[PDB]
Amino acid sequence: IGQTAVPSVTQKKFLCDRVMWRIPFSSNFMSMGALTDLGQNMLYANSAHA
Amino acid sequence: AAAAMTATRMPSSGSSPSVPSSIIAEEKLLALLAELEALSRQLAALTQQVSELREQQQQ
Repeated sequence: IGQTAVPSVTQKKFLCDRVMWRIPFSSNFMSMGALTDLGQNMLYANSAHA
Repeated sequence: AAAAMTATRMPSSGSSPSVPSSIIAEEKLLALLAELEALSRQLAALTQQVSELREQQQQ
């Protein structure tokens, strides 16, 4: 700061402590119901995926 | 590759008011144009009475 301020790099970061990350298995990432739409999507049902 | 990578890394704007003082105004203006005529009238009246010396000395 001031008239003699030194040339400077700007650094950016975040914290998100008590959380646990989530990725809903739903076609549009919304909680439309507990049994999701993709969980009913009977392509990826009976003919089982790795 | 690692260690530091956890965080992240013109011409003319043409101002005008600068570092001078404040300013004020008032509306009681302008007798002054009369004296320019006062001065040049009375100046003639000087010469007019210099002439009145000469025009009496010449008699």
